Amino acid sequence: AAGFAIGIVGDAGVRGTAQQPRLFVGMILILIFAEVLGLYGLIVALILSTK
Amino acid sequence: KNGPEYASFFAVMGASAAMVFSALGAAYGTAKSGTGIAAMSVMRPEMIMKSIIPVVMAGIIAIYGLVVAVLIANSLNDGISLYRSFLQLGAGLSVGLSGLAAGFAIGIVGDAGVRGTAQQPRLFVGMILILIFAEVLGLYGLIVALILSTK
Amino acid sequence: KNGPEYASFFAVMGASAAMVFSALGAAYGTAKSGTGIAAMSVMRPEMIMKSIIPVVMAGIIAIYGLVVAVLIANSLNDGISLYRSFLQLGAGLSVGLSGLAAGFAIGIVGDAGVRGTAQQPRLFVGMILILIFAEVLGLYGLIVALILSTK
Amino acid sequence: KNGPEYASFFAVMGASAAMVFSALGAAYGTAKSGTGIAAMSVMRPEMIMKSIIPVVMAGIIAIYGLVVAVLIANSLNDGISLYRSFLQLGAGLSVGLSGLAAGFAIGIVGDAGVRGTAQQPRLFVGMILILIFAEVLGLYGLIVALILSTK
Amino acid sequence: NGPEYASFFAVMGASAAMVFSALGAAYGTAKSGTGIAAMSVMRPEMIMKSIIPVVMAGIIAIYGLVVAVLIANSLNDGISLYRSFLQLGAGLSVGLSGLAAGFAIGIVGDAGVRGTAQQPRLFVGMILILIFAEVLGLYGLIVALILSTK
Amino acid sequence: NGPEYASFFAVMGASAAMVFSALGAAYGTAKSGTGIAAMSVMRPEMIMKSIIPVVMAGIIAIYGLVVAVLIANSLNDGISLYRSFLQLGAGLSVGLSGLAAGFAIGIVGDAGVRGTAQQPRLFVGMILILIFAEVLGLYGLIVALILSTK
Amino acid sequence: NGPEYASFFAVMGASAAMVFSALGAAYGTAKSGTGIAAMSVMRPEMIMKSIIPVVMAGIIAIYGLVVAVLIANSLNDGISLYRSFLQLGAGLSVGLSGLAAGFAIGIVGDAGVRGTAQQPRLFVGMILILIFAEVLGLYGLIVALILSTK
Amino acid sequence: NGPEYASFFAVMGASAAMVFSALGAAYGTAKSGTGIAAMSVMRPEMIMKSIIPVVMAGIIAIYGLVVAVLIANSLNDGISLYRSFLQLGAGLSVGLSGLAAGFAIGIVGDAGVRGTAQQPRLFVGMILILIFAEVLGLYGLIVALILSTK
Amino acid sequence: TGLVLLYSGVFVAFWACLLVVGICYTIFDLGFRFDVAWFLTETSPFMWSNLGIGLAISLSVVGAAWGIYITGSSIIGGGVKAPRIKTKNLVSIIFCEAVAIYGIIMAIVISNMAEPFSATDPKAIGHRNYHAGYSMFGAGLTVGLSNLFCGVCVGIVGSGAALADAQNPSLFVKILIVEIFGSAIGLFGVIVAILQTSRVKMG
Amino acid sequence: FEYPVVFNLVLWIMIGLALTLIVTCYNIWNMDPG
Amino acid sequence: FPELYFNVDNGYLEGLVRGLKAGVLSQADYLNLVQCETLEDLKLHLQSTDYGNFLANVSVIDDRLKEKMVVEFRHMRNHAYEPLASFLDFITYSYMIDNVILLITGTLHQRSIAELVPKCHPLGSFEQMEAVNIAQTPAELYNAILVDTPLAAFFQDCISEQDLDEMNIEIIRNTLYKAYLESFYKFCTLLGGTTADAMCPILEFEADRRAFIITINSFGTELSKEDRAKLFPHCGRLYPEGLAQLARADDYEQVKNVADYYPEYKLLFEGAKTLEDRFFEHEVKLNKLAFLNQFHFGVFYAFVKLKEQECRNIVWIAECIAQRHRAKIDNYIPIF
Amino acid sequence: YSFHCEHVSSENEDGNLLVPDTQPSLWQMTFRDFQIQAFNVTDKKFSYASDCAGFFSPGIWMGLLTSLFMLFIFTYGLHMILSLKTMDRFD
Repeated sequence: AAGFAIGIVGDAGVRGTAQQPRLFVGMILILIFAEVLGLYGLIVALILSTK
Repeated sequence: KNGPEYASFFAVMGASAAMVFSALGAAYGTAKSGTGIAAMSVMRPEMIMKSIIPVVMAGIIAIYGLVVAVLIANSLNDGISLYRSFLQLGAGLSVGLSGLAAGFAIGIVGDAGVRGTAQQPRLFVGMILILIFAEVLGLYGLIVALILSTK
Repeated sequence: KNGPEYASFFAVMGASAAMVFSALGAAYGTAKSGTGIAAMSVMRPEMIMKSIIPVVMAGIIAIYGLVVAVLIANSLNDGISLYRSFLQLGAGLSVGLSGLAAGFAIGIVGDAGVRGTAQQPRLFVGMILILIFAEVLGLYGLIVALILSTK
Repeated sequence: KNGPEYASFFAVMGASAAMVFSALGAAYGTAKSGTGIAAMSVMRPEMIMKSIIPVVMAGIIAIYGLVVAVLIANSLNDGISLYRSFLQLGAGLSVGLSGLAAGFAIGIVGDAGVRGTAQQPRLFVGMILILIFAEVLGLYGLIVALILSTK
Repeated sequence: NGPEYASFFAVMGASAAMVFSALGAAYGTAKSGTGIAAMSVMRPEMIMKSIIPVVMAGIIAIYGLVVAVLIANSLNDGISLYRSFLQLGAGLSVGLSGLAAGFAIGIVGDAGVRGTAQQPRLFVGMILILIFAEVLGLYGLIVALILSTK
Repeated sequence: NGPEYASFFAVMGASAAMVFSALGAAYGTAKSGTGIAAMSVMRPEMIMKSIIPVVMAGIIAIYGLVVAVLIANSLNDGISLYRSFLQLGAGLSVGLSGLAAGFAIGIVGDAGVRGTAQQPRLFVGMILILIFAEVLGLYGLIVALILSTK
Repeated sequence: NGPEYASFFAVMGASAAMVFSALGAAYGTAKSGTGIAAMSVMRPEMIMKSIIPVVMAGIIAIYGLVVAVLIANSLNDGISLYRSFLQLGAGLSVGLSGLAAGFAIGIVGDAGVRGTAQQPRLFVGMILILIFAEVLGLYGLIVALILSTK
Repeated sequence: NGPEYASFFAVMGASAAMVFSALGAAYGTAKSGTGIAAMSVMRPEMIMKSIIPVVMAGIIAIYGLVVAVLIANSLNDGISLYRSFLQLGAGLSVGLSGLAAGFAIGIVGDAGVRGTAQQPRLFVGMILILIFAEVLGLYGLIVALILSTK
Repeated sequence: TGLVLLYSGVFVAFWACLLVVGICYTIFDLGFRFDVAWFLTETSPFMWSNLGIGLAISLSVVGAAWGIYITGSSIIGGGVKAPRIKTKNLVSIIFCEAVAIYGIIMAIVISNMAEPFSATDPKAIGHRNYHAGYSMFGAGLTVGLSNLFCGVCVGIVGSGAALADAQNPSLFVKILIVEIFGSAIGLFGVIVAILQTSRVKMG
Repeated sequence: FEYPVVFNLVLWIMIGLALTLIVTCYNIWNMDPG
Repeated sequence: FPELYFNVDNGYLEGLVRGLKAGVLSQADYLNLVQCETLEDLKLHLQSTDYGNFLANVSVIDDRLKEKMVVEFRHMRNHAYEPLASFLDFITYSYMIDNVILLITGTLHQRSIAELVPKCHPLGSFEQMEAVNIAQTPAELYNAILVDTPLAAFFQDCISEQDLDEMNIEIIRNTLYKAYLESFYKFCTLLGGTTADAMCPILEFEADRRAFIITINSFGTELSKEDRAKLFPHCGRLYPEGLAQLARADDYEQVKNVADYYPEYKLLFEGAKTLEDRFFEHEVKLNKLAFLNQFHFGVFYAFVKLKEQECRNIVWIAECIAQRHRAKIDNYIPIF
Repeated sequence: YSFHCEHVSSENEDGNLLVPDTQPSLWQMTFRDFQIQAFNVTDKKFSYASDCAGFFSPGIWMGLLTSLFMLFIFTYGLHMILSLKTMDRFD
């Protein structure tokens, strides 16, 4: 689910970045929210494996 | 007193489904609204920090599935009863697949809501009102997952 | 008098399916009508507080499913009978899936209504009447769930 | 005298299917015809109250499934025999799939009706006569389910 | 006599003789009768003549009717299992071939009447093909009667 | 004798012999019969000469009927299990290969009559490829007979 | 001796050697038979030259017929389980690879015949690709034999 | 020895190695055979030069042939269950990987011969790509040979 | 197609399980575990009987409501330019509504013959009682599904007759005979349905 | 003794959940960025 | 199987366009308009038909007729949901292509967007996508504006730098129409059943008119045989063989004998009524045949190509009346 | 083969194997494991087992076939509601 969100907004983000570079600071900011979904995947997996 | 050997499978499967199905909701909420930000930023590059409110209200849906995963995984032990174990499975579906619904609804109104904002900035005060009723669906699914897992 | 070990599964699934399927209807009523607000906003931005009547009445379908979710979860005990747990399962399906249908009907007429309301504002006294007929469909699923789960 | 403990599953499932399948059809009649109200009202806005006749005829389909769902839920009891519980499951499918059927019939005819009534007012008495023959099919779902549940 | 569950396969053979023949008579009349109202607007002369594909498809319906009468009267409470399996395949043999005859009729019955509206020389050839579609319904009947009456 | 449910396979061998050969003969009638009407409008001369594929679809129908009435004559209460499987493979092989021959006739039978209206040279070449689409059904028959005698 | 259900698998080897080979033979004849029509409307001289794709699809049919009479003649009441499973894999090998080989013939048959219509130099090249397409059916046959010997 | 049912997995190793490898070699011939007939209209010089993907896909068929006879020669009545699983795992490893190599040869064999007509400098590079698309089946050999011998 | 891939992705998968589940029951010895006798006997004779009463009326009216909306869109479609169709062509609605009568007449009949008992053993539940169970299922199946097919039959012809009458007034009384043979299949449904429930009695 | 009851709640649950993965994973795989 | 649906969505609109078919002037309607002698008497007989009271307020007969078939076509597109609304958009692309070549000419010669509203076909119009209204840039910064229009996918054979006078004005219409006919055939092949055998025979002959009328006017022109090869649509019956022999033609009889391989297109080369008057009567023979089939989308495209024949025929009656030359007045197309 | 079950108890509750003839019986019993063989014993050891367990019991095998029946009714009803697009333009 994390790579699905990074793949979509990473696609349309680098299209608009070449057409306007003001998007580049905003494109990363959505990409962080797309990536920490996998970071919530860790703290359920790590909290389950050590039991 | 004690439960059978196959009992802890359902409580574990409630823990994963609370995290998977909320993340697929948090995926569609971020991805579908993310293209509308890239479509807005070609013509109206000013509303680029104001317009990330769909992608941050889609982020709450992931944290909705996160806390019930830690709620379920901290109650786990061998010999958990089948009455206790089904409650975690009923918890995780009621927060994940309901958060998947709130994840689907946020990304749809987030995408279209920032398309019309490039042609009408008065919509921005009204679009956030729509996103509240989209995001409150995850809040309802959260509190039923807590009232099922606290038992 | 005591029930078997697996008998609590259905009333758990009753509280789950009452919240999942009603949210997916409440998601679609927000999502399909939320694109209708976006196309309306670029032409007639005076009807924005007027046009959020479909998106609030979609949210009633979720709180229809919410109040039966906690009502089923209040009656959960260990070792319930099959007859007592099936009664909450059929109560859950009759409010979630009927709420899913009533969530579908609000989202379509919400999309079609507010787009025609921009081109002609005379529709708003008629559009809001079809949504009431669509909302009361959700209310029909409520009073069958209450007459099932409480007894 | 006492039957199996899982015997009450079917009459409960007959009670839910009387309300799920009736609400799915009645949501189609309000959405498919309610979309046609929006396309009609832009050109001919006078006959807006005149055209909630197919919408209110779809509303009778919803209470067609509600009454039988009340009669089954009042007839539920712990330890009902397999003859008694299955009589209400056959009662539920008789009213449910009929209301799901006649929900489609009012939907498509009421959609095509109010699109044609706006361009010729003579078709109104003709449109309302077809909707009588469509809505009476839901009445055939009652008096077999009312016979089955009373038996 | 036979076992208690033995009558189930005879009952399912009795219904399947009727429903699958009804499906063939459905598409045989609906797909072709669409072409009949299609033909009548540009040439209203052959409207009473070209209703032969919708009446041959009606014979598909009575093909499944007689074997349903043959089987359901031969039923009894607790028949032998060998007699009931024959009535199951008796229903399927006339049913699915009557289902097959309906797809044969409705395609060539629609195709023939469109050429009839363009050139009526086809009408002698079109009715000949509908005979060859009708033996498909006829072949299912004679296998059903030779199976159920054993 | 054998088991009670042994005769169920030989009944299904009788049904699948007919309903698959009927489904093959239907498509060979339908897909070619659509091509008859498209040819007859422009070239109405070759209309009884063009019905060579539709009768060659009809021979697939009688190919199943030979096997079907052969099995119904051999059916009897208490047949052994080895006898009943042989009639199941008989009806399956003459059925589905007849369905293959019915599919192969309809595609090139339609393509032949669409071309013979445009050129009379293909009418000798059309009947060549239809024979190769017919011997597939004949190959199913000769293995159905060798499987039902034993 | 062997079990009662063992003869079912060997019969299934006899049918699947036929109907799977027949489906490839039907598809190869039909897909390449459509290209004969489009070729003939401009180059009617290469009509008899263009029968070589559809006869090589006919080799796939008799490849199935050869194996089918081998499995049917080795059938007997009370064959061993090792005997029957050899015959089931013998039927799947000639049939399904023949289904593949019949698929490869019809694609290059449709492409090559349309290709040799515009330019007759392809005829020595089209027959070369068809040989490699045909021989896949032979590779199924030679492993169908050596499984059926034991 | 082992159980009576053990031969079925070793048969399925023998058959699926010959089905799936010939299923891929058929697609590699058919998809590239379309590419041969497409370039032959403009560029008739490269017909003998361009049948390299067809003969490279022909090795995929004989890749499944060599492992089939090697498995069938190891077939005895009542082999051990450990030995029969090794032949099923070997047959799946060569057939489906050959089905993968049949796919990869077919795509670039189609697209590459579209480009070698317009620019003949691709001819060194196009076959250079096909070596990597052919050795995938060759890796399927040395795992199937090491598994069937154990 | 997106949603068709779901049904065609499950039907291939479910048949692929039931194929390999099928060659693993025979291949060990476990065909005794299959027991189609235990499936038809131990369940109930009421699950078949009460479903047949439900499928009798519900599957008839899902053809009757199917028959209405196909020609009802064609009534009002042609009725815009030619408003005279609304009086003559309502009999096409009636023939696709009289099919629903054939269900409700049958559904009362099948429910009139269902009666309870006390037995719970498939030897105590005699063959007079199990045969009464499946016969309501079979007669309810053939009056429901055949009325579905004749319901869509007269509706499709009814839509064509509504379009043909828009161009010419004299045509509709000639094409009406096609709807009789379509609605005759509904008559052919109920004759089988009473005949399958003639000799039937529960108890 | 609870073998059906396991095949009650393990098979149809894993497939229930298997779908709502795949039908969801399909719905995000080909979206419309246009 | 694809016929018990399609009345869920397109039930009402199908009966609508069948009702508008009855408003087409028949053969007996055509005979009374020949008997007219002035334009005022032409106004009187048209009031007896369905057109009536449209001239209450000879070149005004051209505009007031064709404005009626625009609003009738626009009313049909307002109610088609999703299986048909793209299909009606494909009928407008033939009018958008003739509009955009009219627009790149004034763009090249610096004639601004003021001439756009009165001098374009209202069927394929530009009243949305407002970027095209502002653009005065000489045909290179306007192609970047042009791609915000549904003709974008047809410009994938149109290089932007090839537009600047290296291609002739007429050539770019035909290679856009070549890109248009391949897509509309493939879109009508994606839809299956009754709309795939009643529509694609119309598109085959329409591509074969663009096979013959191109090469019969490409004789004295200085466009080579490879130019007229790629201006042929690769769509119809002539695709693998007839397109090859049409390139090497160079003569009127050399396009006739390649039409003699097909018995449909021969007996139409016996105009020796001219050729395009013989191609028109076969075209309305195919559009009339599309009205036979019922549950299909081809009834709409057959209506528009016949409604343009209605506006064509009445003007030809009026031009023989106003110019008083009614010895060739019988050379119209009697479609019904 | 040899039978084997896990609960062969008396005291009929839903589906226990032993049933007395008269319903208020004085005798009751329970076998929390079980395996019995007759008529084909070899080598003083049991043969292959025939369990009483089963993938399906006749409670779950009617409830499935009715739940799978009206899931299919739902997925016809859900298919139609999932397929009503609206129009794009309004006049």
